[PDB]
Amino acid sequence: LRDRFGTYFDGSMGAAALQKRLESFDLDEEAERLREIIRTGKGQKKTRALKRLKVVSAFLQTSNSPKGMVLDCVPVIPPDLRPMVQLDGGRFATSDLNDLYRRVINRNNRLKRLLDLGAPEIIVNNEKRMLQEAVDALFDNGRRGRPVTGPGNRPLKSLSDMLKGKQGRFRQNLLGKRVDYSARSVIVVGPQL
Amino acid sequence: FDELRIGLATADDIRQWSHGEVKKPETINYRTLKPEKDGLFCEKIFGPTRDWECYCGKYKRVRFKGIICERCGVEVTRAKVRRERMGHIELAAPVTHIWYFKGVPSRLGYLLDLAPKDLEKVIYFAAYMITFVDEERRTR
Amino acid sequence: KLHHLVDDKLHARSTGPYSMITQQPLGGKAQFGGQRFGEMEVWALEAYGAAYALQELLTIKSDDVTGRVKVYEAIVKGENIPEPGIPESFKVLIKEMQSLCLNVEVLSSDGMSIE
Amino acid sequence: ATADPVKDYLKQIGKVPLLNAEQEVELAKRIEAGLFAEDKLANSDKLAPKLKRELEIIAEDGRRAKNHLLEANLRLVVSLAKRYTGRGMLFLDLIQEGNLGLIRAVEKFDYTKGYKFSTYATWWIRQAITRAMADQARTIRIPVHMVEVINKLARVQRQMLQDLGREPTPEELAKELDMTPEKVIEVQKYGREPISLHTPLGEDGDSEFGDLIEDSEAVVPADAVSFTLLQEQLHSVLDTLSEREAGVVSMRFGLTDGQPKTLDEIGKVYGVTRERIRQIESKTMSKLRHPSRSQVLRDYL
Amino acid sequence: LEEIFEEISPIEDFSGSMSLTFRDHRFEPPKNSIDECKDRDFTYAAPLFVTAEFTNNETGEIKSQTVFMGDFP
Amino acid sequence: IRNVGELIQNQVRTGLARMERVVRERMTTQDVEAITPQTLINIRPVVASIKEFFGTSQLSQFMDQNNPLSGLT
Ligand SMILES: [Zn+2]
Repeated sequence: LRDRFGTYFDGSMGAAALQKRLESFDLDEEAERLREIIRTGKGQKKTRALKRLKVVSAFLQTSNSPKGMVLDCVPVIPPDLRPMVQLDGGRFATSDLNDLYRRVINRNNRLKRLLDLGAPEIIVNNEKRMLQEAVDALFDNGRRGRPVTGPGNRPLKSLSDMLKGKQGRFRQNLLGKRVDYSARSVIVVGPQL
Repeated sequence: FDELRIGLATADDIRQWSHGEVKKPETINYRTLKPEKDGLFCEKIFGPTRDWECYCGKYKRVRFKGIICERCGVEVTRAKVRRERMGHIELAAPVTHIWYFKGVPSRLGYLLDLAPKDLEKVIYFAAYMITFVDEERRTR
Repeated sequence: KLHHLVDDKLHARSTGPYSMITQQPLGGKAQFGGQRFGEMEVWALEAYGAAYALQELLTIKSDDVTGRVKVYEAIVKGENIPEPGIPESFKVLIKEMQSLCLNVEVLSSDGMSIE
Repeated sequence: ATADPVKDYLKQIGKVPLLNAEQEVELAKRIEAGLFAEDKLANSDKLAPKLKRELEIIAEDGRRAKNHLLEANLRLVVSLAKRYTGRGMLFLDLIQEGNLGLIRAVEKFDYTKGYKFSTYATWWIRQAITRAMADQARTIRIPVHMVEVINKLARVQRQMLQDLGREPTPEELAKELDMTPEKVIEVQKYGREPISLHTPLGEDGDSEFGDLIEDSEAVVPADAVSFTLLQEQLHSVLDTLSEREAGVVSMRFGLTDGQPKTLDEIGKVYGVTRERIRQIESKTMSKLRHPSRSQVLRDYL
Repeated sequence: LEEIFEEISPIEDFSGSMSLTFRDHRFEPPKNSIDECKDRDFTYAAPLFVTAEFTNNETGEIKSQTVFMGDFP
Repeated sequence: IRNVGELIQNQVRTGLARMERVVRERMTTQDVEAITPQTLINIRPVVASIKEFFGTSQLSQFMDQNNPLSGLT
């Protein structure tokens, strides 16, 4: 398609294509056309158009643009919240976020180096895919296929995993906290009290 | 404390939050046990490991706080600032947030009328897209 | 004679070690650990309507770094207990959710809020 | 696009024509032809446009030959990366690093050597893989010289265990590398790996290893209140002394500011000499050492 | 132990020229007495040897040599 | 029931399988006439599996010596 004719259709692959699409996406006409479809429509197509209208209108009313879907800069947790604390015995204690951030940084550096020198499309595409997988594992490790097992004994903790579940922050360090000025001991019966 | 407004974090916002840029995967040198430069744990971006103590030896006192030594760039202040300050990583090629995609259609939303298989095959580099066509030019 | 002796079970704590990633007291007896105030405990306290006891049991007695030194100082000096601040775990939560590309902004009714 | 991205990478390698001798020597011939073409194009001297376009075309053909060779040996690197997997680096990451090494080898390979490409490549593939393993495998980065020292120590220690059938003593170990026992201990200690906080504590669900270790930065309330009481008592005791005496001793010991001022530095704002200040400071020390203003401060140490 | 050793057939390369035979396994008395291991923090183990035989059709020779695989708890 | 013998045997078996894989790799990457049973076999997997069993495993449980009956049970 490229060779036989060019300067007419623009194509791409990966998240860059999605960013280009959302940049030029015109949600107002989509909302209008979906309203028209809802006015005269039947079947499950009506429900699909309903969901599409819900999200498109939610984005239209809000001032934030849809391009926030495709992030460009990954934030990094403050170091004290992912402590590499010294441990007695010459050993070390690290959080899995350290490993995940290291992975994304390594892959970003290699991606940059591959782009500096003239490199093939296959290797650079696979490298970009590795970066995508690294970022996805950083935010949510275990949401696609096998998780990033790290040491191999257990899946690594992820940014979302710290914000979810029985052991997550919400239900373990905000609604139920430990407290000073307290005690515990077995109970006996005192009838003279 | 009146309202916790939440929303999509654009690239400009993440840049604004960041006090620097993370360029290396280094954490701590194996001998001096101190955070490295421009990597993870770097004091030039996150904060001083010790109270009012910079990295290069120049300032070790509480008297002259709130200053930036030109040697290593660490801004002398309380060590608690490391818990608050955060950095960012500039990706050479953009990626997609795993949360909004790969899920129920209330978060993905069908914002682009493509099936989840298409997205899975496109964002992970297994198929192409036609981002734009000069259809009027082609017809002309 | 069972091994559930009272000597092993007896534990108490005015103030002791604290955890690192989150500044709440750590658990256990060997490390002077405060007892946990679970979710059902806060539910039961809400059922009484006791809001102030809850406010101290969540802020002054844990999870607030600026408040603990101040309350110990006030108790020792006899001064009345000071106003609790914001907790640390909430700050950890907002910093974490800021790290998922969610600009969680704390705002006031009249523009930006003071914290 | 599926799970386990290495499988999709393997399919992406797909079916490509493996190169026999004459095929690859012809490819290298047109590679150097394109190299000379782009070299001629790079010169500032004027070349008429048609020959320049022909030079660019042969250079593009050389680039296509380059890509053919790269895809041909992608298979080679995957085997080589597998040769090194399981050492803290993900297999696909090792594969990509091997791809980088192969790119280097191709850029530095030519038919002037009377040998196949597969023999010359593996050296550089192993070079890149081992460099990346040293520089990116461990959480605490270890310099490459230190990585080779530790791995040499490890392997010779395994060899000693194999021969003697017992754990080698540190002294026999030290003489083997010819370094001192001190270096042996340092290298043994420098070769560890961090243990993750987010690991089971041993019980079913009793949190994880990150909530059983106390921090050191936490201000102990007992110490803080004791220090505040010390500050108050010290300030009151100084107020007991005369105004000038209290001021000069406080400046000499920075009770108002974190930097104490030495004697002559006290003798500028107060208008007294470097020695007058010395004598009155000594008298203040003598007065404070009196049993009167010492009973309260003794308990504070 | 002998069953698991015999289950492992001699390794054959792609040429099938070479082979390793693990015929017999044997023990030696433990070096550390039970109270000694308990006191000084040692695992109560004993050595376990096995005779490995090297045979190659190309060489047409058999080489026998005992090997030691570590301490057995 | 997988008595203690069978559990330890399974761990020895996986260790010996890893050993077999390693020695097969070595044959694929070694020259003839320089191959002897002593040098080829790598004992790290067997020892590191039988040591990773007795520590960090559910079945190898800490003895409770509260009394002889507790030990028996
Ligand atoms: Zn400095």
